[PDB]
Amino acid sequence: GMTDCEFGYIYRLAQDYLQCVLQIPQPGSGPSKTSRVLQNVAFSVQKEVEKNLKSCLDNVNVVSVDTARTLFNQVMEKEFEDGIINWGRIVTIFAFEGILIKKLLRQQIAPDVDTYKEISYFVAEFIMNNTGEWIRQNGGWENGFVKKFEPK
Amino acid sequence: SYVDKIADVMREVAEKINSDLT
Repeated sequence: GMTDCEFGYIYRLAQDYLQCVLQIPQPGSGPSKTSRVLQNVAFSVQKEVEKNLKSCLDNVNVVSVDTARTLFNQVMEKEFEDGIINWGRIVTIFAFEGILIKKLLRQQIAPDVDTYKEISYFVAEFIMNNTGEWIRQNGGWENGFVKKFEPK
Repeated sequence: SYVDKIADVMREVAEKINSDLT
């Protein structure tokens, strides 16, 4: 609906994707149809980005949440600096948080069980404040993203 | 900046996603 561009819905999307990457799906009937569609598209993107940046990312030690946040913020600012917003770019946001959580898993100095919740949070912050208006104008997640990316 | 290299790949993959829908 029109309110799926508010923080709570986006946070759940971001958390859902990291739980998928980390292989800890939470109990219940499963995620929303939005999350289910997003998870395949974002993971396909994640694998391609990991491949195309292997050398670059191997030279970055993501040793803390603060390092992950600062890097996320810098990459996002550069990615969106031309003012353009579209669904492909929004998908890459989810792919990048999956990359960060995988590097944190190998390099975080002080792991905490809630790390993926902290990452999901500042990811949702960025999506809402920097793309939320565009998302809403283009049908939101249910009437925009899912309609375009779900199977035909 | 090393950030630019990451962002460039992100921009490129994003537009491939948009075009690959068709």
